[PDB]
Amino acid sequence: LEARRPFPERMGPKGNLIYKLITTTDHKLIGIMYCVVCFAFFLVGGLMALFMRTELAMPGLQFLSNEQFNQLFTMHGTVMLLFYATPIVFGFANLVLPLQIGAPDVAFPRLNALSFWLFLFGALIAIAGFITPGGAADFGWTAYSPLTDAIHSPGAGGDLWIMGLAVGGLGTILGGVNMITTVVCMRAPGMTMFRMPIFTWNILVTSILVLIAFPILTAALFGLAADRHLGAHIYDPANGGVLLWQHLFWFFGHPEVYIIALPFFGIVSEIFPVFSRKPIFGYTTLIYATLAIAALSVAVWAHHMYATGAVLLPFFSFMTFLIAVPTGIKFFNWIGTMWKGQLTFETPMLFSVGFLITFLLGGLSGVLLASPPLDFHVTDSYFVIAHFHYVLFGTIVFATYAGIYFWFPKMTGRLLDERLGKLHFWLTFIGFHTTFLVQHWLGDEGMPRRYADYLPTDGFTTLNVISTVGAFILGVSMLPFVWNVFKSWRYGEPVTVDDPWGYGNSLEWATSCPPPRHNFTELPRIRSERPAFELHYPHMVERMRAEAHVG
Amino acid sequence: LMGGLLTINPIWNLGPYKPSQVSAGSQPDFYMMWTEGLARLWPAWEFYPFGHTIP
Amino acid sequence: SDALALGWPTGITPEAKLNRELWIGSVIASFAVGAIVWGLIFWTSAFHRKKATDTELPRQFGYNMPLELTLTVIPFLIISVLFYFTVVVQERMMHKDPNPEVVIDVTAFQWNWKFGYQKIAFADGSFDYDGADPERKEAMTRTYLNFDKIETLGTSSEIPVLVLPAGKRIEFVLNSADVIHGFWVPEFLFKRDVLPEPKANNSDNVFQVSEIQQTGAFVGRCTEMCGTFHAMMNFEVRVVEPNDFKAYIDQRNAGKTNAEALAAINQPPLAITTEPFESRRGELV
Amino acid sequence: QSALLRTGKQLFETSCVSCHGANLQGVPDRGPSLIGTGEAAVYFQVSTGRMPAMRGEAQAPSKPPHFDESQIDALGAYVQANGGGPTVPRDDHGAVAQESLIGGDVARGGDLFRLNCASCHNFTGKGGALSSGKYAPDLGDANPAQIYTAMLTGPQNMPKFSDRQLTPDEKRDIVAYVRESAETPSYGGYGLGGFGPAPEGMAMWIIGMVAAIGVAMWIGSRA
Amino acid sequence: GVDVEDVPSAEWGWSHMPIGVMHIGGLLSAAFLLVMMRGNHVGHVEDWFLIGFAAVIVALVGRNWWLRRRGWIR
Amino acid sequence: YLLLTFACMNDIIALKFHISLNATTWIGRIGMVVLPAIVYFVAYRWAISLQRSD
Amino acid sequence: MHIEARLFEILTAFFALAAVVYAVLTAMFATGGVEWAGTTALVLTTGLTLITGTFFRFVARRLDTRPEDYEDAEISDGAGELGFFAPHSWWPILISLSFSTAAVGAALWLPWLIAAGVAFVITSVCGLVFEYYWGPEKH
Ligand code: HEA
Ligand code: HEA
Ligand SMILES: CCCCCCCCCCCCCCCC(=O)O[C@H](COC(=O)CCCCCCC[C@@H](C)CCCCCCCCC)COP(=O)(O)O[C@H]1[C@H](O)[C@H](O)[C@@H](O)[C@@H](O)[C@@H]1O
Ligand SMILES: CC(C)=CCC/C(C)=C/CC/C(C)=C/CC/C(C)=C/CC/C(C)=C/CC/C(C)=C/CC/C(C)=C/CC1=C(C)C(=O)c2ccccc2C1=O
Ligand code: HEC
Ligand code: HEC
Ligand SMILES: [Ca+2]
Ligand SMILES: [Cu+2]
Ligand SMILES: [Cu+2]
Ligand SMILES: [Cu+2]
Ligand SMILES: [Cu+2]
Repeated sequence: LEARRPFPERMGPKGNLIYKLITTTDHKLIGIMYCVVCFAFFLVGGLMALFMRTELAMPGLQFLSNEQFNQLFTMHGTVMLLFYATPIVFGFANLVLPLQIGAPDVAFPRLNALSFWLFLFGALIAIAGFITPGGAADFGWTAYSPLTDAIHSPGAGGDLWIMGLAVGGLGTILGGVNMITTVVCMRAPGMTMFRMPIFTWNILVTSILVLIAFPILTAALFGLAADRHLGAHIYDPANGGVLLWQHLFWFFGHPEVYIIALPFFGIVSEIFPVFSRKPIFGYTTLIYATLAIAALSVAVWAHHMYATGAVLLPFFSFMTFLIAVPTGIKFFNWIGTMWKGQLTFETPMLFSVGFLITFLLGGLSGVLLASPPLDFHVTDSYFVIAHFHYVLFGTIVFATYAGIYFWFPKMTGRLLDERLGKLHFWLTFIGFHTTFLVQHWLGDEGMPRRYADYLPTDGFTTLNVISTVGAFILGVSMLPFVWNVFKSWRYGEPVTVDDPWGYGNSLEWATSCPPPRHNFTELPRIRSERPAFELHYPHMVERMRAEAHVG
Repeated sequence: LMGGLLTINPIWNLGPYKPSQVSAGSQPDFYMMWTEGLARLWPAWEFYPFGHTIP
Repeated sequence: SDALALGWPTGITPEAKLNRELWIGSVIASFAVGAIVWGLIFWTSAFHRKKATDTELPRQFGYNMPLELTLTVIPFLIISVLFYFTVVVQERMMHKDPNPEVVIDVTAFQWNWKFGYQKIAFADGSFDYDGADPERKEAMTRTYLNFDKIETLGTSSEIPVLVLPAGKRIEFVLNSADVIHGFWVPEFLFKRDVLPEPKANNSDNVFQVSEIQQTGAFVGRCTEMCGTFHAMMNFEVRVVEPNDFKAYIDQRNAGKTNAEALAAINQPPLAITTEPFESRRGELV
Repeated sequence: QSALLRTGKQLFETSCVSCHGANLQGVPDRGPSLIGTGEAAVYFQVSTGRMPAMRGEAQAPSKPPHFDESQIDALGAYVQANGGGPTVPRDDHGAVAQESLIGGDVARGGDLFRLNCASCHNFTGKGGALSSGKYAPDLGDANPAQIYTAMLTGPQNMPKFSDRQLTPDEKRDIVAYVRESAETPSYGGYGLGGFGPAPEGMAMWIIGMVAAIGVAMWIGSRA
Repeated sequence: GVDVEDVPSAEWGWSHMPIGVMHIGGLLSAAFLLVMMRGNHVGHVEDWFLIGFAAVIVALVGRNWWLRRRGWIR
Repeated sequence: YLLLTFACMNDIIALKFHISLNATTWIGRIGMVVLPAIVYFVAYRWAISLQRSD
Repeated sequence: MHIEARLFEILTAFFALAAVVYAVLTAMFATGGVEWAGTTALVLTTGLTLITGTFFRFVARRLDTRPEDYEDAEISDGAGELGFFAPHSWWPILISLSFSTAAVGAALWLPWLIAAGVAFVITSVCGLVFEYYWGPEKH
């Protein structure tokens, strides 16, 4: 009989990690660092949101001034969108994409570390605007043209914001280049492009979207910096400067939201088959839906601009409905995947269903927003706030947590606790709905977004109180997750097998937990989209080839 | 090359020393700065024992 | 009927009425779609779970081609219906009939408004006033800004009360001194962005209301971030009957403030739907 | 001219009434009163770009201007009539004096600048930090009229040097000194920002010792 | 004294510092931060920063001492 | 030493890299206690990690 | 790599249609005529996808089938040496710090800091590019 340890080594010795952190080219460690730093930035942005909600609880100005609340919503939106979501996308990519295609590494392993450090330092540069006496940027995360001039908002927080965004964008572009090259020309011998998982497809197309979007934002930010430090007149209102900035920024910004939407669609498309005990429904249909969404995401931007009166409404309205269709195809494919399975609702599956419900209501609100006549009433109100919070929280929070609970055993070799997982999920779900289901009603009555203060005659008091209660529930819900991760990194139940979820796919469940350096001591013969499942249950292969087609 | 291409201590701009006037950027050479730095940060702790002062 | 609007105030203009009808129908359709999809989700989550008596993995089916074709066709027709209604309503809402009864030169400057009464031409031939003031305009060569005689300046301690008649076709021309502001009157169920240079940026700064069914007081707010006091920029619209409106305009022709003429026409002099904001930065100041 | 006052009033009502109250009476917790400040004060605060301010913080920073020369002059005339205070000096042609404000005594100007001005700026007007988020800005970008109106109507935490405390000739000499300091070259090489031993130590550590250590690494061996 | 499994080249140089010195130094530094609260300053945000840093230093010291007490750190 | 040297220069640092001078003084006061400890910890761990690399 | 070039060709076609349709639909029916902002971005998005896909198609036409692109292939087909991958490096963090120094200089507009940041960027990029080519010190 074999010799083992009564419990695996909780932590390494002194000097086990810091040099690796400084000099790693391992995509797994880079993904880990991405996830940790992104969650820390998420904590900072959520603290900003908590301050905002506490101010908005009561109709006066109890502790924040106007300027501070403006800075709070600006930097909170910026931190949540750009210093947490896109980097967490690249973190998940770094964690599991080389594994999913049977590859030993990323294509340009030093460029990967460069992208991570550009992320970290650009995010810190943009946040450092708080140390300035004037405070950080206070013109929203959208940063419209005349208000971002040197005259309006003359402080240095705006400049630090612009340049930190530029550095983070360079890091993001380099990461996208790395991921596309890795996907294109480092796969395993059996891994044809129509055999890679949905996550790999989504990361590839997301990196293409990054390459399209982020350079335009970099150009616009360089133009704005030239305007502010040189008196350029690039965005002067006397030219088309106002609408020029709006066009450039939204041509960035809607591709950005689909950049942060597609990979988590891929993550849930990975997770559903594992806990449904059946293949992903419509594999090629899902690929075509992803491709259509990415294509349509580039030519829809000006639906963020219906209120200016300066854009062609029919073109962007029709394009927005047309881009809404493939996401519905995706939900019907996910329903088909769950359909007629053996569902065991372990924590990643629970967060995937939370994703389904949340992003469903968010998509309904979005197609409401697509219509220019309705957007005329509801734009720049909390109906928009509730809409994009529902979609961003279904996608970048629920699916991020599902991915973490899924791939934590694979990356660490230890299992997070299920009871804490259920507690944290239910806390997050209840808190989210409590704090965001009434902002629809708030915005429809006439409370505009980005207001630091209202009046008791406005009627905005009860719903703001309910939203602040829900925001504090969401803040409280982060204690179980942080505790779970902190305890289970070291004292979590060990994983000594491949595939701690049993019915996994996508070739990362055909290697140890954690995988070794260079990711693979063997590769199985790849014949289908789910090689690990047919490696662990060979008697099913025939059945998978006989029952695959309902019609 | 440095003595040619970099200006150090241009004392005509500073002017002669008069005890009644001072400039904003009063700093010693770098090797002494820590001394002045230690004077900036120490938090104004003084003692007055029996009719005397320890500044 | 009253709860499906999700907070949408009943409009005071016919365009707002049609927009609210469209919103309620769209909410009905979206709730129907959401009910279907949530029903599928909860049907699969409640039943279809794992049970003690299954040892064989399910049917490994991952393709139902006719169902995929049907479920791809259906969203296209749904969005087609929504697009048709959307285009009809939107063309109904941006019309700009070339003969408004009243023209208001809405000027939005940083954290207040200015209403001008550029031109008033009643259809029935009962009142006429040409407030267009080109002398001060050329003296202010910001030439894009429109100046009028009977202005209504709001101050950090006074909320401007836009006085309009009832049932007369009104027009708003929106211009901004420095930055983008937001013209929103939640009762109009419509808003627009007040841009600095509308013509250079190719913007429709002019929008028209066919008529206002109700005589009353309505709050208006800025709905584009403009700086620190973006929440401190409220205004009010008081829709009075045309006779009281003509009396107010006559009292304005003689040198008098807005409050003086409003009290002269038997109205409260200040804003009643919104009190002014304390210029104090807060409570611990 | 009264049309000057009319256009100045129109400019003030669409750009300054908020934070200033439409009658130059201060708006509480938003800004001060503007009665008695003077056309010189208005000229400084607008031509330097500081006004209009966009928010309240430790210091109102310098910005690009928001009004042309004649618009600044009209706003100044309006505030002067509604107020009563100092005015911008003007030359024979009736324009704001620019070249007729520079004196001929630069040693007197230097002594006055070091006693009165160099306390908060540098020896050469490079700027110095103040108590809590405030600072004395750079004097490099300031025409003689801007310096004159600055020292004559104390902008913000800058003490007001009245026409008796600093007579116009002494103000002219200080203006001359500031202009000469801004426009003069450096004789010993690239002036390291004119801030003294801090940039000099930085240049030593990053250009001198880096070069020395690189040369030693080239000459010597490793391990 | 220390072994070469934790510090590989412990035979080549001074590689162990007594835990008591770091514990006492942390507590003394927290005390210094606390002492800096009394002074000639009128602001109080810096007071919150001083209290927070003293709290985190004391928390780290107490955590380390407790874990070494129970043998979780050997 | 570096912290004291840059604290000496906090006026120019606050003028160029816009920061409150009081904020720089308080950062220096907290730092001249916190930063040495952080640097000790990081340097000790880094040296042991270099040994492990060898 | 037929499928990669096919994806980029499909994207190029759709983007060309979007750009041309937008240009025609705003030349007429838009206030200022051609929008001149969305049209440029869409045209050069077509250019981006066209460059990538056309290069991939030149690669794929002269390329014999790889194991990755050939269904029903064995793992043993992929045996041999893969290329070179850097085991470790501390140059990326220095490159990022140099770019951050230059970005801070440009944010606050300190020309000396911009110059120093660019010098650091050049030095650190030299270190990264030269890392695996420096030969033994010749003594
Ligand atoms: C990534 C997407 C994302 C996420 C996850 C969030 C998270 C949250 N957001 Fe935000 N939000 C945006 C995207 C997002 N937001 C965008 C794009 C804007 C626009 C900004 C702009 O207008 O410019 C915005 C702005 C915005 C508004 C609009 C305000 C206004 O316009 O007036 C509101 C309204 O309530 C809001 C609330 C919240 C709340 C309660 C959460 C909660 O879900 C957060 C829950 C997490 C926490 C509460 C953390 C708990 C904190 C602790 C446990 C303390 C410990 C921390 C440390 C020790 C460091 N945020
Ligand atoms: C995760 C990121 C994300 C995603 C995926 C989306 C997806 C969509 N969004 Fe939006 N959106 C944002 C992030 C996102 N959005 C952000 C951050 C803002 C505010 C930015 C700011 O101002 O700061 C915003 C604001 C925004 C605007 C700008 C309006 C305004 O500013 O007032 C519009 C306009 O059309 C819009 C609509 C849509 C539509 C139609 C979809 C569609 O893709 C949704 C499609 C999904 C469904 C429709 C549900 C599933 C479909 C079915 C089940 C089929 C049946 C459905 C039908 C038959 C219709 N959202
Ligand atoms: C070794 C290279 C040095 C050159 C050596 C060759 C020298 C030979 C002759 C010298 C020629 C210079 C003429 C003397 C004239 C002169 O000195 O040139 C300055 C020009 O401008 C600048 O400085 C910007 C220059 C940009 C490059 C500077 C290079 C800096 C290097 C040395 C960086 C080292 C520091 C490292 C940083 C560390 C990084 C972090 C670790 C003054 O500009 P000026 O037009 O007078 O305006 C002033 C305004 O600073 C002011 O804001 C205001 O406008 C005015 O008041 C005036 O003072
Ligand atoms: C003590 C403290 C809080 C300092 C904060 C100041 C600061 C770094 C503000 C930037 C915002 C922050 C904190 C960003 C953090 C994100 C990151 C990782 C940034 C990395 C880039 C960094 C740290 C840049 C700053 C580097 C720095 C502080 C250098 C010292 C600055 C000094 C005093 C330089 C000396 C110097 C001065 C002052 C000149 O005027 C001059 C003029 C002409 C030629 C040369 C010089 C010269 O060398
Ligand atoms: C709120 C943000 C304001 C706006 C809008 C305007 N001003 Fe103002 N004013 C404000 C502050 C916070 C201060 C003190 C800070 C400072 O830099 O002085 C001032 C002061 C002035 C002054 C100088 C007062 C003096 O004693 O001389 C002037 C001449 C002045 N303000 C004029 C002015 C003009 C012309 C404006 C419209 C362009 C204007 N202010 C707008 C606050 C605010
Ligand atoms: C207190 C410190 C002083 C003293 C004693 C002097 N200056 Fe000034 N200065 C100071 C501040 C805080 C400001 C900013 C004012 C504001 O933002 O409203 C200024 C401004 C100036 C300017 C204008 C700067 C520009 O053009 O961008 C000039 C030209 C100026 N100060 C010159 C000057 C002179 C000549 C002095 C001696 C008589 C002097 N200052 C003293 C701070 C302070
Ligand atoms: Ca409040
Ligand atoms: Cu969009
Ligand atoms: Cu808007
Ligand atoms: Cu506004
Ligand atoms: Cu506003």
